[PDB]
Amino acid sequence: HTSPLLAPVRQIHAFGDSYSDNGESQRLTREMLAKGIAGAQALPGEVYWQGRWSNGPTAVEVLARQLGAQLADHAVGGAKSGADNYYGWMSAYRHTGLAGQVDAYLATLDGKPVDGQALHFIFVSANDFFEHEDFAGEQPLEQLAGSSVANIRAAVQRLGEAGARRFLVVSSTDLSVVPAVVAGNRVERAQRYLQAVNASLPIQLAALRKTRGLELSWFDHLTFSRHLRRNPARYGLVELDAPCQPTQPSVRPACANPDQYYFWDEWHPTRRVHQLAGEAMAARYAR
Repeated sequence: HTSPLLAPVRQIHAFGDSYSDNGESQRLTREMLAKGIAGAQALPGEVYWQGRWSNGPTAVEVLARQLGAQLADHAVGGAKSGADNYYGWMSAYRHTGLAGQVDAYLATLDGKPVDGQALHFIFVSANDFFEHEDFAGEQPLEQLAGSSVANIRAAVQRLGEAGARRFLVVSSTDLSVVPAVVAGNRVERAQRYLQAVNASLPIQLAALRKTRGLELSWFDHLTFSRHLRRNPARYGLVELDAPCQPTQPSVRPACANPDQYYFWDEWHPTRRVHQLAGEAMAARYAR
């Protein structure tokens, strides 16, 4: 039997990576290019919709629309669970990982109170994995997962300490079906990493929830994606594995029917999957 719905939400503060970013990596990289910072590149790029790493709004944007909430989206494409970003060249300019986004949010508050009604949405860890695999991290994956789990738990603790009361923490996504991961022959490594994160993190967050009297909801994005991919026609999906918009090794023409595709590029879901994700996230809350 389902539980009672959670109380309504009128403000979201979102923290995370390219699965949430609604314009920050574009703002920041435009700024860094204006200033000639070393190694700066225009992100996300020309084949993306309005600075999102997709062809439409991210899940958290749809969540906020569903719930009737305003959204302050702090997420930065590339963000890791710690201080920094998949893009190493950002570090000298700004710490845009989850820990840096939390630092910057608390610094903006003047010492002024956290909104105890706002939902603090956290969705990160993919880039921990992508950076480890793309640049030959040597940390065993089990230790990398441990680090991601500790980093997310510390972010919840630090936001809670400052006065946050309501959380929604997204699990790892199914990195094992990401087209870049398939092409790198890294399906088993992604499986092992995401299973470790998703087994450990909810145990840690529930202990924190209880200690600090928080409301903290866990969104299992792996169960979400497995249900969609097992029954694609129910949602109007046709192509689960090919990127609609290939970028590697070069940019090719977008597919004719993007709403029938799971993946936009080699890492990111399409607007359709973000819409279904945001609707699924919204299901635990009253409007």
